[PDB]
Amino acid sequence: STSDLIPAPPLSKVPLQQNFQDNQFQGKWYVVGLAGNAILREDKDPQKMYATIYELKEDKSYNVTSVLFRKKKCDYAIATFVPGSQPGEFTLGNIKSYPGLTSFLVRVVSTNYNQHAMVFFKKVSQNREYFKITLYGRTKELTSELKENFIRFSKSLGLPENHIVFPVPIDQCID
Ligand SMILES: N[C@@H](CO)C(=O)OC[C@H](NC(=O)c1cccc(O)c1O)C(=O)O
Ligand SMILES: [Cl-]
Ligand SMILES: [Cl-]
Ligand SMILES: [Cl-]
Repeated sequence: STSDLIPAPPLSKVPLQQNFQDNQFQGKWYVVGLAGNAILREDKDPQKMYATIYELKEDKSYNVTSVLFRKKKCDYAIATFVPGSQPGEFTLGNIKSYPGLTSFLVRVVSTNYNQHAMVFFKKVSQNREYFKITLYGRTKELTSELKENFIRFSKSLGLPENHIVFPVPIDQCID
C-alpha cells in the first residue's frame, strides 16, 4: 500500500504486436502467467488461475470481463478498453469512475491469436506507477517454451523471479 516499487520500464522495452487484429484477439483467455511490480509469489497461498474475456463491440472498443474464484465466490470485474494511439494499445473507458486512477495503458506485446498472447498493463493509482505482464492462453496449459519466453521478457523489464507467478489451474468460475 505504502511500499517502494520496481520502476515501470520505458515503453521502448515493451514491443507492440505488429498489425494487431482486434477481431482475432476476442474471446476468452486464461491467465497462465502473471508478472508485475505489485505481484508477489505466495507459496503459502498460490495465485489461482482466472480468465479474461474480450468482446469486440461495434464501436471497436472491448467490453472486458475478468472472472476469478475468490472466497468461495465467482468475482466478476468489467471494464471498457478503448483503442489507443496505435493498434493493439488500449486506454480505459470512463476512467473517472475509478477512484484514484489517473492513467491506464494496455499494450499487446505478442500474440498468435489461437493459442497465446503476452500483454503489458501500466496504471497510476494514487500516484504510484504499477505494471503487469500477463501470459494468456486459449487453454489452461502452455508449453515450457512459452513460459520461459515470458520469464525472459518479464526479467528484461526488471522484474525478479519472485515477481513472476504461474496461477494454478482451477475449474470453479472460469470455465
Ligand atoms: N493497487 C493494487 C490493487 O489490487 C494493484 O494494482 O495490484 C494488483 C495486481 N495488478 C496490478 O498491479 C496491475 C498493474 C498494472 C495494470 C493493472 O490493471 C493492474 O491490475 C494484481 O493483478 O494482483
Ligand atoms: Cl481466496
Ligand atoms: Cl512442455
Ligand atoms: Cl532473479
